[PDB]
Amino acid sequence: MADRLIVKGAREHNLRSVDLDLPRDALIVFTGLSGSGKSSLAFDTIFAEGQRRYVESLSAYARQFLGQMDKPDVDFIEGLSPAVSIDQKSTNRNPRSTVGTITEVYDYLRLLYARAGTPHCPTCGERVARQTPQQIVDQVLAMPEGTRFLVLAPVVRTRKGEFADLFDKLNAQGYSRVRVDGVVHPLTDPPKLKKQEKHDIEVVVDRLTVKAAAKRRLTDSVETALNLADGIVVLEFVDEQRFSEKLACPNGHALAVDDLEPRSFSFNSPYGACPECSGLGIRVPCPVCAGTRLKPEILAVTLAGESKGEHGAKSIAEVCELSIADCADFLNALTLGPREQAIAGQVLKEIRSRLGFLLDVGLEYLSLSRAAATLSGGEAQRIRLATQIGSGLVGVLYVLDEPSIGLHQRDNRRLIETLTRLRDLGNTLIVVEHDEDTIEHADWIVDIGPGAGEHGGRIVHSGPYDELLRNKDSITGAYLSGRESIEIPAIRRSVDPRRQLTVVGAREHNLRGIDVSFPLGVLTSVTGVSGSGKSTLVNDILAAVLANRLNGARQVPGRHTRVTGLDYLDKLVRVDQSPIGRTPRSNPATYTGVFDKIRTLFAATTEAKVRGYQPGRFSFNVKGGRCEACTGDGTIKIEMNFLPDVYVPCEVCQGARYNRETLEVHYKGKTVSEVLDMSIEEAAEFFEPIAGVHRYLRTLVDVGLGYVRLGQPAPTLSGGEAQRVKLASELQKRSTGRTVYILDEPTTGLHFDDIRKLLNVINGLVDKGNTVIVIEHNLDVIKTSDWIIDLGPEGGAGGGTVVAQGTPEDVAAVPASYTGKFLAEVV
Amino acid sequence: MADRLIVKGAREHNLRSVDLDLPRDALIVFTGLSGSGKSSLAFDTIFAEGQRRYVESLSAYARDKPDVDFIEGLSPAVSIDQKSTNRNPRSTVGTITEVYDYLRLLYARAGTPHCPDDLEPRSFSFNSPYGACPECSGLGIRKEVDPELVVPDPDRTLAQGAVAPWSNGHTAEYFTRMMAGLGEALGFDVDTPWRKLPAKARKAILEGADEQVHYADFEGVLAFLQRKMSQTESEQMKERYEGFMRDVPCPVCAGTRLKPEILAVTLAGESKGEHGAKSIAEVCELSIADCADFLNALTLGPREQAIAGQVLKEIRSRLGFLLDVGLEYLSLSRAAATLSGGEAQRIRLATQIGSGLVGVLYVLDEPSIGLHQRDNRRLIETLTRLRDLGNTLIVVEHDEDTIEHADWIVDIGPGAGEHGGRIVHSGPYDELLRNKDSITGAYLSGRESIEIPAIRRSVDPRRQLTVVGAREHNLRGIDVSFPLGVLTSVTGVSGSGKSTLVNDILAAVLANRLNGARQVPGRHTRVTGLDYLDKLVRVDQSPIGRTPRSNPATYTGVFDKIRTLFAATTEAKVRGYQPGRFSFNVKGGRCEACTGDGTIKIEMNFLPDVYVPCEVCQGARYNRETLEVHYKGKTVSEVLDMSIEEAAEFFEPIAGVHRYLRTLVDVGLGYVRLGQPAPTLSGGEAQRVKLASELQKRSTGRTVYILDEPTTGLHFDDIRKLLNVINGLVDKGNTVIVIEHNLDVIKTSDWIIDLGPEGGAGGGTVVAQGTPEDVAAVPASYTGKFLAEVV
DNA sequence: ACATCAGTGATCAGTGGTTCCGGAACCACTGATCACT
DNA sequence: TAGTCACATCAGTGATCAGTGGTTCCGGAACCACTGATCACT
Ligand SMILES: Nc1ncnc2c1ncn2[C@@H]1O[C@H](COP(=O)(O)OP(=O)(O)O)[C@@H](O)[C@H]1O
Ligand SMILES: Nc1ncnc2c1ncn2[C@@H]1O[C@H](COP(=O)(O)OP(=O)(O)O)[C@@H](O)[C@H]1O
Ligand SMILES: [Zn+2]
Ligand SMILES: [Zn+2]
Ligand SMILES: [Zn+2]
Ligand SMILES: [Zn+2]
Ligand SMILES: [Zn+2]
Repeated sequence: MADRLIVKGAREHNLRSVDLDLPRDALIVFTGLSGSGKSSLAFDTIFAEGQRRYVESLSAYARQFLGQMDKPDVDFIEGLSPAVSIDQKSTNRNPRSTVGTITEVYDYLRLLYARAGTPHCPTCGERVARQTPQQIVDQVLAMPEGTRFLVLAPVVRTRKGEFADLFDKLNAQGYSRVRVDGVVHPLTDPPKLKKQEKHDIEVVVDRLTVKAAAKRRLTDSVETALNLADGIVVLEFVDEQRFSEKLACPNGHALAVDDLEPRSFSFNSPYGACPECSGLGIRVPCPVCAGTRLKPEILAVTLAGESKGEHGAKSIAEVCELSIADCADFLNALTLGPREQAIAGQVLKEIRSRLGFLLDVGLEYLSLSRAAATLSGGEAQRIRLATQIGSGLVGVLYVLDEPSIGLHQRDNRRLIETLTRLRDLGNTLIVVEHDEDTIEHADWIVDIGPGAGEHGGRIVHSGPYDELLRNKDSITGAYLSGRESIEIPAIRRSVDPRRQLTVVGAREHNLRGIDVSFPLGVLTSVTGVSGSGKSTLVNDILAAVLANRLNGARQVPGRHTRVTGLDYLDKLVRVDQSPIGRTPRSNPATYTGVFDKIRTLFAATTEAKVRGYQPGRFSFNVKGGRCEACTGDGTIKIEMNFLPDVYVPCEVCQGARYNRETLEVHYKGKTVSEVLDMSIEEAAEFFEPIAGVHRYLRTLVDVGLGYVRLGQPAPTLSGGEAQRVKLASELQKRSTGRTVYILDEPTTGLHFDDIRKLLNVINGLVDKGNTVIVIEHNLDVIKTSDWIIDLGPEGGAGGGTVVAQGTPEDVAAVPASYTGKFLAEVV
Repeated sequence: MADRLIVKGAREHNLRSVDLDLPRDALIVFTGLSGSGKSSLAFDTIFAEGQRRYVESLSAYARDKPDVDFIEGLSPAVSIDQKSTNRNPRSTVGTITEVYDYLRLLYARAGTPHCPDDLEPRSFSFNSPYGACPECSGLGIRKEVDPELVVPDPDRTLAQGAVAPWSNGHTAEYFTRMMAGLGEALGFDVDTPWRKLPAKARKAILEGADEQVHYADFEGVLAFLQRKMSQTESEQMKERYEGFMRDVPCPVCAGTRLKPEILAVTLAGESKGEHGAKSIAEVCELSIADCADFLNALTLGPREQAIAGQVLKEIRSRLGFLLDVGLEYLSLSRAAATLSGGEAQRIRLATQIGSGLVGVLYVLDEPSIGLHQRDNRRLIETLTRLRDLGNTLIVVEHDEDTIEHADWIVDIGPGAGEHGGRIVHSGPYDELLRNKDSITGAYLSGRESIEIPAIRRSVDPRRQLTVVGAREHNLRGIDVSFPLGVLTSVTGVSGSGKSTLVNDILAAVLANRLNGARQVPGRHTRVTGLDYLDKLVRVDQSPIGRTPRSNPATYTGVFDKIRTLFAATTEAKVRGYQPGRFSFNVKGGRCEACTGDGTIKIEMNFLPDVYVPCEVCQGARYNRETLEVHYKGKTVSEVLDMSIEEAAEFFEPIAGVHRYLRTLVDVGLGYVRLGQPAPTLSGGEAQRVKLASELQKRSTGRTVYILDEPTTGLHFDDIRKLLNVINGLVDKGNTVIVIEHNLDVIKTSDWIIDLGPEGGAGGGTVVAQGTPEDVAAVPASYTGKFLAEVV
């Protein structure tokens, strides 16, 4: 029938026509190593194929995307369904759109602020309402019964001019009544008029007081005035009342919002955009934002009536500041009106379903106004997880990245249950996740890339994960199932009371002003369920202050009082998964610092001696070293008439960003193109006489960059490998023990073996007399560190405090943190 | 394991809170009536919600309100309908179906550089210029410019301007200033009429000049037209500006779009066919059928056949799917410029069955449109195999063959109009047989049926139309007879070119000679018999009105009659205001709260609006001021309210309104609300409206009606009502000729002209004609064979 | 007792964006009037 | 085979306007100045 999915012919990088058939509508995992090929095998190729198939079948634009995107690197793919990529691929990074808009609830914010918010004009606080003639005619009831008035049709309001001809025309129609400059005369015998003299021409139409059931004559003259007077009349207390119709404000005033319309409060749209920031929120905030990312008129004046929950009186910015939980609980129960209930029931249902899935993932501490940059990858990953589990399309295919980033252990287990829900839905699941518990908890597991780099990409194991245990060759299989594992260091480097960096007064956001101490020169790790605070505790305060002081920057100090520890460190250098550089001038080889070295060595070639090639001339940055047509990229770009772009290798450059003149020099029997393209593995093997570069390259190989090549582009390598090369380079940069620095979650996409390799690397960094604090939720980071601090019992409400600051074994003994609980479980 | 798809609470128009389950990994058919909601459910709600689901699951890009409580057992929905098609011909059929790409891979595996290797699928893809001819870059037609179209009237001064961008608005004044700059730069006078201008001066005008001239540099209307589509937003503007680009295929490869030298050298080794030197220019020109035939047999050497065999099998399978579709006679070089709705439906069906996605939903429409019955039989086999791929197939098709061949059937809209939109059957269709309330089942069981008329309107050879010398394309100068004064009908196999004959030759000539049309007559030496006719009328499924502004009253013209009727009230007299006052599209009487539209409408792009009665209206779509008149005890709102049949039983002693309502009652679809928006009326309903309107024009029958295949939009009973309409017309003297794949319709038509010995270019001549029985006795038509096995 | 690789740093020597410019006028489609007869 | 006879209007019929739908369209190089190396020195 339809119960299995087959892929055949995965031939790319280390993948060698790798193939596999699996049971559709089950839970399946993809394991292996870093760079083992699973990344592209699952995301780049299989997801590309499925999405391309569905978009071509349906009418997505031209049914296409990237012109078939990648060519099919599978001899045959069968039994498929439209793939769904649950990945950290991308999000909404627009500064105009904050997480409030990204959460598909800015529309609902505007919906509520339209009518629930104060529907009143800013100028006079009068309920914004539009012009109507029916109210004009019905206003006769408002004016007391029997009170004299006049049927005054303002035909020509205040427009002065000698208009005896107009008098004659009005007679030609036939009314016999008129009033000019507020004085009545008969059209039969009107007064004289001059252009200089002001003439307020409101023609009397009929003789009437407030009578009973006089609507016949009333309407007769009244719609007449609504045309002649053009919509306006007055019933004065001639014995006051004005029978006028005005749009927007009833009094003809301007409005912050022209009416009760949600888009009026959309600064991403020009409705709410400031004159001086255009929705960006900057000029230093623009003078008309002052913290609120909205126009001051459209901040609260026309929308202060949001009676959400209790005491509800909110500005658009106020709801923005309402955290996830704050706004969700506010909207859980609120009384704004029956029509509002009818037209916002869908609003409540969408929001509550979204929040239920958000809790199913365990994500509330983020705020509606919280900067989208706070997305930790795992955050947006969980956003999409909730979206797709709520979608409920049964049988759809779903390929998962690793969402554990920014998550706790048993929280991740509960999320694993969340996905097993989708498995039970009949949906097909292919997984990728370093969490062990995720492993051993799937209907099927396929381990790949027996070797990590280009050398290994085959499916070393393919079974119920039992064949992973039976598959000893799978190094990751051995690491996970227990054939081998990382080890706890015998010695936890003792505290250093003298040189200790201690933050005091840290109350930024969730933080409760607690003070946190950290020894310097000995390894340390920080723990806490995501949302606890450590992230901004360091970034916004510790790292921010230390960096802008030691290096004289202007970073945000954060909410803190003081930070001791500066005197013990020569400087701070924040280092994280970031790349080396987006520009073409930034490439592995060039930006690793070996650029000038290779340039000089190539100048030292025998040919370069008989050629006089300057080292800077061996740079593509200068024109001499590069092909000017390529501008330093060694390729030809080809765009044509409304057709996709193509690229070709440049011939003079030979694809090396170095014209043939530069490439002719063949340092050590190798041109610049060669000494770029060869792998980092053979680079460490090579340059043996060159002490510095050889040490750098072998350090890179130890970090595990052998299969990568020095000549690769910067974009071609992941941020994890970028930090790998950065740590390898800084390894030989005279640490002196005082370069105590900071680090983020490094466990991203690392197999246990390379995890332990980097563990040894950081052990060396610590033995250098230094400490690079690490923000890692993982267990082994703590189990190997020698000082540990947990941000309160749990995240958010738990966070902003400390439960065990001291030794890793101290926190292990401490059960106040689940981190210490799992430590007690294992060491 | 949940293997069934359930819908819960579909509410729209006559359809209301529809709940039902279907078996997944099965095949589903739909039945009912026009406007009955069967189509609205199958596509307008089911696939509507499915596409909503996949846009909320659009994992790429930035990711309406289906009026349904819930859905369960869902799968991604695929739309397959005569409507779901586009007008982009550049992507020829081969490229669109991707057949081309796998042939390119085959030829890549067929490395044969010939005496004067180098074979990858990219090098064969004329779509992009690795292989595409150097001159045209694989473009079907050279984008030249027509001097006559650019300048229709040379007598006018160049300053006055002939091209559209030179005429309207401040934009036109800018364009005229740039043209004056071009004149003062190049050296052509700006005010000299093209007639008085030198020919080289006109060519320089149309090619512009270099340099920037006020400043703005222009190089004639060659590339600004190409930029206009990019600049403009709506597709209408770009289509307007693309219409008049001369199409002159490049002679260097003469339509065989690829480098003529490369196709002969790099890949002449292809022995695809009679062991001939199959160049890929030839491959491109090869029709679907012929190209498949020579792709079946070909020797390229042991290595090449070994490394290309799998792609050949893939080609055979997908082209077998296309053959079951029946568009094998269509040629690969064919584009979609003249593509038909049924042809596009077939194209999508073949492409998305070749894609071979298992466990994916498909909503489908009438496959029989522009398809022979045996062809649709093999197509039903194709769809049954598609179902064997574990694919759900929601379908709507009146044709019985598709019916009674699905794992499940659902009949909807027991009534057709607003009254009926609910579910009258859902099951294995055996309980459809049990379900006697199903009108489709009643027709199936013979409760209602149609056949030949008791007598065929006698054909007079004297008063006959004739089409001699019609050779346009598939045609070969055939002289064809058409009885006049009676109902003849054009018939034959699908794609047989009889349509093109009609539209380009028959209809074209008749319209330009009688109705004053100025369209191209194709290629015909002459036509005769116009002396027996006065003015033709070509009618099809097109909707009568695309806006709610127009309504049954406005179209029928009875609207002003009823307005005057209301003016006849004594209250109307005393108020002293015109029938236009009583109108609903009139400024004065239209309440500003709705512009007299009844409910109040305001909405943004994201989600649809909701109807809300207005204080003035309460659904009255009027103003009480006007409604105060109650002519014959009825307000204007009430009069516009009661639908056609109730109005018909009303207005009895009146005359013109009586004729209108009698026409509509005879039509029998009077259920339609008098104020029912034209947009809320199906194409078949609009067709019935059009035939009713023409039924009230006293043409004496001298006129002749030509018609498309109208099965769509008309149920069996709707077709019977239309048959009665045409019967009355022809008894009034009218002539008729209809393209139609329905045996009953043609057997009812008193004469048949069946053209086409073979589909496509194999047709182009009368294979038989005469009474339906006469044409049947001649098996030269397959439709004739069918009219023979019947009767 | 150097080391040719070290070691970064503000300016200076290449990059880095951003765009105005708000609309009615004008013209094509069909309705209705508007005769008109 | 002949001059007077005198008791308006449905329904075309479309022109023709005269409203509605939509048009549409340009100039881009400048302007604001901002931003990653390279010797320099240590
Ligand atoms: N931009 C911000 N706006 C508001 N609150 C923030 C912001 N950044 C951080 N926070 C606060 O810091 C906490 C972040 O916790 P986090 O450090 O991610 O947990 P962990 O310490 O487990 O990594 C949240 O509780 C939040 O209230
Ligand atoms: N101008 C034209 N462009 C393309 N094809 C044409 C043209 N004129 C005639 N034909 C031919 O006429 C055929 C059209 O078939 P058609 O008449 O729609 O089928 P049927 O005979 O069933 O109505 C095409 O197959 C084509 O060979
Ligand atoms: Zn006001
Ligand atoms: Zn602002
Ligand atoms: Zn180059
Ligand atoms: Zn060509
Ligand atoms: Zn209204």
